[PDB]
Amino acid sequence: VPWVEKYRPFQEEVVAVLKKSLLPNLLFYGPPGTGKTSTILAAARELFGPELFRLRVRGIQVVREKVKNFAQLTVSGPPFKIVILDEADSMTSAAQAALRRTMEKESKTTRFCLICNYVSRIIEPLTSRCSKFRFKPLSDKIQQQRLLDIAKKENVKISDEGIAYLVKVSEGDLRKAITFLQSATRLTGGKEITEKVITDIAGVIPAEKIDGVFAACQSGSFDKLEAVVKDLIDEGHAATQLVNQLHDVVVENNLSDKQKSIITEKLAEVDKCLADGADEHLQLISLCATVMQQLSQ
Amino acid sequence: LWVDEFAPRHYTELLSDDFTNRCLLKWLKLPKQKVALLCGPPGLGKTTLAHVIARHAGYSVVEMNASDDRSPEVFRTRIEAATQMESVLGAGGKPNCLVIDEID
Amino acid sequence: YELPWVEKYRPVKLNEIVGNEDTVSRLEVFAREGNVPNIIIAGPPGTGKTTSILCLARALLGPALKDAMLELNASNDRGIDVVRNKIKMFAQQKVTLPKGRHKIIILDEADSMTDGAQQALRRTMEIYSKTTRFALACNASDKIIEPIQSRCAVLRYTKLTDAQILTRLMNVIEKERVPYTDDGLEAIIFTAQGDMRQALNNLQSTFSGFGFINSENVFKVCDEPHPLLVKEMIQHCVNANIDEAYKILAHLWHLGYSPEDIIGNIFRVCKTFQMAEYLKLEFIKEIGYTHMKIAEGVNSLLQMAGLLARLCQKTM
Amino acid sequence: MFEARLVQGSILKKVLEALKDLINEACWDISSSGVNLQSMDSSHVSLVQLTLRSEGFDTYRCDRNLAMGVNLTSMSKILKCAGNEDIITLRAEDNADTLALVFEAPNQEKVSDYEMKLMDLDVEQLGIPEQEYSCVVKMPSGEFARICRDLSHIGDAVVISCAKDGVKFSASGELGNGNIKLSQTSNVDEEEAVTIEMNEPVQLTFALRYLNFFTKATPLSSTVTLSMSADVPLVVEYKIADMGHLKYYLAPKI
Amino acid sequence: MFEARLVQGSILKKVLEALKDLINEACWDISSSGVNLQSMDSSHVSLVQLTLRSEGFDTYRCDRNLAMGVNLTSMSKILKCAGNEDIITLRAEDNADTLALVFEAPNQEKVSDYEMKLMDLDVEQLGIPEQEYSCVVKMPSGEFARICRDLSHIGDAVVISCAKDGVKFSASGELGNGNIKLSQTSNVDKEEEAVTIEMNEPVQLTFALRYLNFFTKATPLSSTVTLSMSADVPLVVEYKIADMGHLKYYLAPKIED
Amino acid sequence: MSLWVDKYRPCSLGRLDYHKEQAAQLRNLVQCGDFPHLLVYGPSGAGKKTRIMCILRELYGVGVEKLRIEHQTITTKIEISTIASNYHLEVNPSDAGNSDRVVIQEMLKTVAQSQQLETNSQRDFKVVLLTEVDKLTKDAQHALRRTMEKYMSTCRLILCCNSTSKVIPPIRSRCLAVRVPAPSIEDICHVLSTVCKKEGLNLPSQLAHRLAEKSCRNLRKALLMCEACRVQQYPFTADQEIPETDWEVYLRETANAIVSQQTPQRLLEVRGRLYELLTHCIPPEIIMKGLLSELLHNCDGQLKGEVAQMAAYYEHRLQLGSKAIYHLEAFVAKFMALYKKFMED
Amino acid sequence: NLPWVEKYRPQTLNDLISHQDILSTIQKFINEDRLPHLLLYGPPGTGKTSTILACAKQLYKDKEFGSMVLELNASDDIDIIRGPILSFASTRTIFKKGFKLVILDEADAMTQDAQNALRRVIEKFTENTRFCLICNYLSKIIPALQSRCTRFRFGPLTPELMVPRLEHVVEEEKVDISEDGMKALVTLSSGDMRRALNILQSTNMAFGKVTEETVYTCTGHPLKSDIANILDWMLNQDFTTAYRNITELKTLKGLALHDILTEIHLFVHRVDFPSSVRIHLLTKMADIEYRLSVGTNEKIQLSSLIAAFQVTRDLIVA
Ligand SMILES: Nc1ncnc2c1ncn2[C@@H]1O[C@H](COP(=O)(O)OP(=O)(O)OP(=O)(O)O)[C@@H](O)[C@H]1O
Ligand SMILES: Nc1ncnc2c1ncn2[C@@H]1O[C@H](COP(=O)(O)OP(=O)(O)OP(=O)(O)O)[C@@H](O)[C@H]1O
Ligand SMILES: Nc1ncnc2c1ncn2[C@@H]1O[C@H](COP(=O)(O)OP(=O)(O)OP(=O)(O)O)[C@@H](O)[C@H]1O
Ligand SMILES: Nc1ncnc2c1ncn2[C@@H]1O[C@H](COP(=O)(O)OP(=O)(O)O)[C@@H](O)[C@H]1O
Ligand SMILES: [Mg+2]
Ligand SMILES: [Mg+2]
Repeated sequence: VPWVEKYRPFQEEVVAVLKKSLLPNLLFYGPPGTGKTSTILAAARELFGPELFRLRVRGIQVVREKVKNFAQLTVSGPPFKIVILDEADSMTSAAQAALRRTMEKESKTTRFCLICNYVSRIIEPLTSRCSKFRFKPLSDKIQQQRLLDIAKKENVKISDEGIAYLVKVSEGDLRKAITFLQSATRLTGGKEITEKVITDIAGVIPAEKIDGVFAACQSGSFDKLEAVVKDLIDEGHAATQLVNQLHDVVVENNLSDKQKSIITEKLAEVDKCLADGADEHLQLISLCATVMQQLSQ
Repeated sequence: LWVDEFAPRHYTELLSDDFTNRCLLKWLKLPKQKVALLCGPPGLGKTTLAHVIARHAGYSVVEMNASDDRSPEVFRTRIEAATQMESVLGAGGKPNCLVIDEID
Repeated sequence: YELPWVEKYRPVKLNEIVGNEDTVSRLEVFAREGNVPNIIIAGPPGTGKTTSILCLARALLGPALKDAMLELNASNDRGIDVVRNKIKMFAQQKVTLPKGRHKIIILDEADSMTDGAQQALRRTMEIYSKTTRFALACNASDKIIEPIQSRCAVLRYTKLTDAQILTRLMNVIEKERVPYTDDGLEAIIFTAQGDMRQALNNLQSTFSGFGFINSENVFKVCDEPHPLLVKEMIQHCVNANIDEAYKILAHLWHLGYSPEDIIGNIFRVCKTFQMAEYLKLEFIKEIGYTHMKIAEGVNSLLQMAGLLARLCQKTM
Repeated sequence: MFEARLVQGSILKKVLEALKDLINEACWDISSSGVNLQSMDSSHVSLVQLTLRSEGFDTYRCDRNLAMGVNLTSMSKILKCAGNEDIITLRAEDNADTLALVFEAPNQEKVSDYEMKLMDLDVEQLGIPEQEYSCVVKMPSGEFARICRDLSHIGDAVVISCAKDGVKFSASGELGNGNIKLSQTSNVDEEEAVTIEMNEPVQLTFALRYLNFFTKATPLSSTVTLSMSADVPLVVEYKIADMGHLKYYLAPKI
Repeated sequence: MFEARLVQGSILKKVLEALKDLINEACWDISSSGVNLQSMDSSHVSLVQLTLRSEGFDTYRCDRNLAMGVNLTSMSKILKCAGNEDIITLRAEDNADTLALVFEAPNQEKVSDYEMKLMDLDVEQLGIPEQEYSCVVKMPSGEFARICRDLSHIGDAVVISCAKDGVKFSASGELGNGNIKLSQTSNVDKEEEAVTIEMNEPVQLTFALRYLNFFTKATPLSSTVTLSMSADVPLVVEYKIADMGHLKYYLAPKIED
Repeated sequence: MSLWVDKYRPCSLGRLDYHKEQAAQLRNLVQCGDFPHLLVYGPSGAGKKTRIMCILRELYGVGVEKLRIEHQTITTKIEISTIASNYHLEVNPSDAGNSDRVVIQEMLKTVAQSQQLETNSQRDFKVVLLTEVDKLTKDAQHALRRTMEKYMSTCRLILCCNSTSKVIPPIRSRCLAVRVPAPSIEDICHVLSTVCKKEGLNLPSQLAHRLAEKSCRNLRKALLMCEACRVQQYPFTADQEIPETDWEVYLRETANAIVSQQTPQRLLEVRGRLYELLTHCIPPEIIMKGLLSELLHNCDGQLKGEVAQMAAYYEHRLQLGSKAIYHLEAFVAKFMALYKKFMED
Repeated sequence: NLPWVEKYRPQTLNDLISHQDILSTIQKFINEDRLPHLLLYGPPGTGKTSTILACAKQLYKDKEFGSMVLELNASDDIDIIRGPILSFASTRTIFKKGFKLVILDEADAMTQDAQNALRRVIEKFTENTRFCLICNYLSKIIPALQSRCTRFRFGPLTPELMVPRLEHVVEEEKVDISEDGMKALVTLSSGDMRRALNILQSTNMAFGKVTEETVYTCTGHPLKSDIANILDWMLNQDFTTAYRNITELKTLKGLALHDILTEIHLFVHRVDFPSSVRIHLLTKMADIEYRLSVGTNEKIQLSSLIAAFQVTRDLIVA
């Protein structure tokens, strides 16, 4: 059994306004660990009572037709049933448009409470046709205490700074540190979870590699850039991770405003190219060439 | 029209510089191959090749296309009869030749 | 009630078709000689392909047109079985005709049937060609399979020149005695985009809406991003005056036009805008890239602003 | 112009239904002697002979012999619309493209008319030699149909053994094999009198799929005729009351 | 608390199956005067109206009017579970939540009961007006089904023309042309086979044969079917139920060229 | 059992020659219960297949090595060839074209159903192995992750890909990443020496270094090249003429031709060379990378950055487009223009 | 209770707003029987469907309305064209006389071959059947198909002609609304009446009061003050502190980079930049907005936006 589902849980207020409706379509977003599904399940249980159960929902035609089969059915009488469709952002744009159409001609009997990662889900039901709700992620301190408790109960040998590193590599959301810790303790056998094990599990590039990349860029010899990029690719590090880490480094250094601007713009172009599936090695070579050209002046 | 009227009747109506009609007859006599194939650019008279070969050898001719629904069961119906059945005629015309068109 | 002008003044003979003159003459020659081969018609919509095919069939078959002609459209079922059952049995159907006449099968919107349907149609075309001929019509010639085009006389049609459009429209005006003005004629021609059907429909709608035909009424009923304003848009882009171009773009956007309409009309204006050929090609390529971005979902006003900026920077 | 009339219209429906499976495109040889049909498959596996004598029909008028191609499926769909007691009248012109056939109820105040379209089919028929078959078998049509139906399940091929004492029907397949033997009867009933004329014992094998098609003529006559020789394709003939005959030809297996 | 006991339950099955092919769901305008159904075609071309008079039931106990709406297919499917000689009794609560279908064997203790899930439908009264028709045809149901299914092979449309002497059904299609002429029954003792034709002026209308094939599904209900038709008015097909009511059908004529 | 590449491939995790720490971690993971889905990735010729085979060897018995040819069909119908064993199935679904999603779904269904047929002698699940996951389409990857959630209890998935750039985050968010770096020069030297020594031969250190650096840290390349130079001449010398694949030489000659003369006729000749390259089904990205690598050997230091940026931009355009030659030709032309400008100024 | 979008949907021609010329033209066509096939297109939620329903109900009484108007939606799907549509168009009326009517909502969703089939059906029975095609994008319509019908463009609702309609809802649904709350309700609606009603109902449900800050928080749209602060930070603060401030604000209020980028676009055109600087900024912001669509990392794009602005500072000062 995964530990994420074992311990997955602030926003109990929104349940009251749902029960006050005695109904715009609900849209719940935010980091996945914010307990949105648990929140909507509890709200449905409170509103409809134990004796009334409800459907939960990968294809689009099948989903929409199933919506017709359910919503077409009458109810004992409470008047409106609210449809879930979690993982809404995973749906394709055409699927989301068809789901938007399915939202109409069924609002007279059923309603919808979509769950997704925010802006990734398309516009026309996002704008109007839905009552949006944001679920704030837990504070870093509270997450640190929670992971400390998880380590203590699951007798995981990890230090507090290890917990801080783990919650850092799980930027802005929970249940990623939890599964990272579970994978780490199962790979290590529970003997010890060092920070480098977490670095390898999360795919983070060691900071020494970034320092070497910057040193090669500062050197001013293209051969060193070629060698270091070849070595970095040979290590198997994803180019997106290198772009992200080097972006985080650059934005808070003491480089000039012009240099920082040029490097960040090149980083954005490289990230866009990598999004389209361009070759990692060529993009990294170009980015490092730009970094040289900025740092060699 | 004209093409049928001036279509080849015997082996004497073949044209020169053709290596197909001059070498298909050796295989289609009774060295033990099962199926044939068509290759090369068009315009070589490959459609009338087997017909003329059968006419010269006295064998019968059968030809099909995609004009009928090409279900596998329909394939069995069209081909098993044409292969495994003799002819309702004199013994001379009993052997048959088969052609499949528009395989794709 | 009265028929729509697109049908009330549909040409009934090949003599009154203002399309591609050489192809029309070739069709007349085929009608006279009789033994027409299988013909395929491709080109822009509404240039007269359907009218030409119907007139050819009527001339060839005459009184026998009722039972010697089979017509299928996208409104009918043209599935894999229909071509195997209706088309094949009709081809086998016995019809007595004069020596130069053949049974004509007309498949308008020929680009619409699937690959399998056309593959099946191949042999039926080939076998019964001694007594049956096919008259295909489509907008995109690439959609019909290569063997079909190989065993047919492909007849290209083109967008009709503005002179032909003007002649047909003036003939209709004389028929209807509709008041007009040169600006209205230019506007209706511009809205036509070489399409007789579009031109006649727009002219009839304009006359119904307002009677007298002028540019103002034409653009009122045929609402679109006004070509003049787009002309000042592109002119400002040439002069690198980004601010004025944005002013026009923001006015158009506040008018509520969708970005797709704005970009299409911009490109259409870039057709005939008098300006350097190399720079015009640069503008066309940039507009094409922006239209890529628009068509794939990114249709914000910011995209049109970026288009204006890049056009300004093309001239440096 | 041709015209004919058949009081017992059920005959036309039955002959038509039994023939439509074998042949979908057949040409009809209208003659003063009567109606003659002979259609032959493209693979030349089998031949069917249909002859309706002119005097068989209640009335008949063939001004001159004329051929006219006919789709069998279209006729089967048309003829099903006629009741079994209906009287069928056929009509055509010298070279008309349409066949005019009329279904008349037995004076039951109902007249049904149809005008079928014809094909461009002009395959001129080829004659078939007559031969005195080595073995001739006459035996009930229903029994033969049942034998073909049963053996078809076991295998696609049937072995026919001809002997003076009795005929033998044999087939083999993956599920096994089975044999059926019909001894020469002692004049039982008279349609049940399985009669065998055996000049020389003969062995041949045939595809059962075609034989299953041949059995669809069973409603025409309670009795069927089987005759074959070593080199002669099998003949299966149904006597159509007195209208004429319907003869089935099938080539043997290699 | 609706209650309606029907001795001859096999009728209800025939009523439902005659509608399941044409109408998927309908509202039963249940009143103390009887049961009425009037549902219109999905493609909006045709229309069907149904009336079941209260006096025909063994016992009718509709204390208050109901506007009950069920699924025709689902209701029919349960009806096949009822025997042709079983007494069928429908029952609804004080509110129309679920439908109680009671199947009782005529002479043995076996009793079966079913409950149906209901439907919410927004329907309106449709203005079916009573007019005299220029042509009224009364012919056997089996004969009408025969004619409709025969010409269906010919083509998808049938031309119906009537005269004083008889009615002519004409059709044309890809495989040929055919027409059936049915003259008025001169003298037959009983109407069950007699073709009675009443007409004022000659009429000629064309109808799609797909629907007419749908319409013929009600033939088992009654031995005879009455066809009402006039110029520029939809064909009216009515089946007379035995001392119970009628099943009236309506279909707009096709466009002439 | 003839070629050195397969003959000396280790069977178990414990007998690995490099990344032994990762081998120990994998052994601990397989030893403890609740085996999760794996996402193994790294450069080609690093040992991903070897590592996965050793993971299977530890997870099941030695019978996993007894692979069997399997052929399966899918609905639309498409027939594909697969490799399986009596505990696992291996398939490259990307070879089925754009119909990869349906074949993934069907194969997972079949494996899930079959595992319940007493395929539980050691583990309560089967292993579905997918190679070149990066070539899968986005909808195919969505179906993959959905089915992985669907049948987690009855089967496990192991994914192998050269890079994680084309893998959707939802798949990466639910699989355990196993990064397998390319072995260092020294590691390749030892494994080459170990193969050389166990075969009864002698590999000088300088030759091992030349092989390692020339192999570009691809162990399969190193082993092939070592065996080739052995069969060419056993008495290895420091100046051994180590051979290399023809297409690398052809690409190098193409780049030399580009450098030699910046004229449109030479441009057409280079286009012919590019047709020859693409004909042999070498990926366009490989051609671009090799062309850039050899070009930089000739360009001046002040010019290399522009060339690298141009190469990256044109490769990205090629990825967006469909006609590979268009963008490769454009990059070649742009390089010739720039090099002509700079040499002539 | 019932959501206000349909609870206050227009029911007669008088309830419609800002389209009085279009309504007058359609009314004239109806009265004079010259009603042609109708092509209505515009931004979503401007009352096109309500307009055509009002016209039909004016022409057709509810007793015969169901039997003479076939309302359909295209997204419910070619069989629709050859099935119910063809069957309805291929017969005349049941009870009344005159032309029938077919309304095809979301017509732009049909494929091109389906549009050709619909065009053939429409031309075949133009005499006794009229088609109303409703779509959002005119460009999605086959040029041959749109050459059979008159095109009407339903523009977005201008504020002063849509404010009174909201005021009626406020008087009906007792919710206190401020002047700035009303102005923000109009601004976020952007001419969309359905959007305005949905935002109003969601705001009332969330807090029971309608105010600019309340509605902006409810919809998540960034405030003008926030955009001004972001612009000031990029133009003045150095790169590191500007990035920190923008990231902090974005994560605090849950802003989306798309809305942010649109608002700085508007401000850039509002402020008086030098021409070349404005061109550079527009090119950049367009490039970033393109990058967001494919699904890139949002932090890098935000820093790229800052970079695009940070370059101009030295250029602008000089
Ligand atoms: N050797 C030949 N002698 C006489 N006529 C020939 C010869 N070869 C070809 N022809 C003629 O050339 C024409 C080609 O006919 P046919 O259909 O056999 O050609 P094909 O090459 O098989 O077809 P395709 O070009 O369509 O692939 C016919 O008119 C045929 O009579
Ligand atoms: N050359 C022409 N001269 C006059 N009128 C024309 C001409 N071409 C087209 N038209 C008008 O346009 C109408 C539509 O033409 P038609 O149906 O033949 O179009 P088409 O080119 O076949 O296009 P599509 O296949 O897209 O419908 C005609 O009925 C006629 O009124
Ligand atoms: N002009 C208007 N006057 C009053 N209310 C309006 C108007 N336009 C839209 N609405 C409101 O918005 C709701 C949605 O309108 P409707 O769906 O008919 O618009 P539409 O422009 O045809 O859009 P769509 O194509 O998205 O359906 C209506 O029910 C009504 O409450
Ligand atoms: N530890 C090792 N010892 C010896 N040979 C190895 C070792 N690891 C890998 N190899 C060899 O290197 C080759 C790499 O092949 P493969 O696993 O396909 O690489 P990848 O999967 O990383 O592309 C294998 O054929 C194997 O023989
Ligand atoms: Mg046309
Ligand atoms: Mg609407």
